[PDB]
Amino acid sequence: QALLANNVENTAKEALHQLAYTGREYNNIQDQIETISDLLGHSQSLYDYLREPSKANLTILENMWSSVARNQKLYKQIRFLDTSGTEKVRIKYDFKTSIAGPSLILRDKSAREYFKYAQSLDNEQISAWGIELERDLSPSLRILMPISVNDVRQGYLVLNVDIEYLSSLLNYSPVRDFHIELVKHKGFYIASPDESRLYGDIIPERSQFNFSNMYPDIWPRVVSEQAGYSYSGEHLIAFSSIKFVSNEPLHLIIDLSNEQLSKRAT
Ligand SMILES: [Mg+2]
Repeated sequence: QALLANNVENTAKEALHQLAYTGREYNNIQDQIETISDLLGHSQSLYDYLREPSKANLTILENMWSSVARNQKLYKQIRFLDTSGTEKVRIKYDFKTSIAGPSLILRDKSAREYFKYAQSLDNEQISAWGIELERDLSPSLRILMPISVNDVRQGYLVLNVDIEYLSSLLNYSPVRDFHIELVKHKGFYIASPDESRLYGDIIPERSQFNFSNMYPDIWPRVVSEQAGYSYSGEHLIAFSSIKFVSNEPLHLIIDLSNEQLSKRAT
């Protein structure tokens, strides 16, 4: 188990360095997310609002959270729901135009599953809920944190991290020309140069786009090992798993076909 092919073994090696780097970047972003959650969780404006919910105390909150959105760029939406799950503050940011602002539409959401999940969470504990889409293509990871003042719960931070954004920010290495795809633990893709294979567990006509079923022999290593590669004699597949805000493993993949293994130089 180790020979080989020289040109192809070199490539994998480089592929693995790339996954080491980009993985580390992901770590940072996720730590950024938790950091921001705490600040947001402790922001003054929030406290002031929490005790005295005027429209003057709101306005300052909103203004504040909107500067965070417009400054951090990676949050599609930032929200406080009360202990009863009513959105009291709902900020949206759009990195295409880069305006952050308060919504006027507030909704009860104590129906939705993720809120109940939110429930079963310790004060100040940050976990991630699944991945969501928009229309009907724009996806977002959803992050949750129960918030309390003097171990007395008050409401819930909910974040929507823009995966389309991260993805175009982390997933292509121009020096090395490697696309890093993102594959969830369930086997479905949430990022790829190839758009048609995305979200097979949301879009039923994509359901065959699952790693366990596209690469039956490799999937198992990807699942149980922290990093490595494998050649199936059609594709070389290099992988390394990280933890991203949940502690659901997320698998970063570099995947090259035989044809692509035509690696020259410029
Ligand atoms: Mg880069």
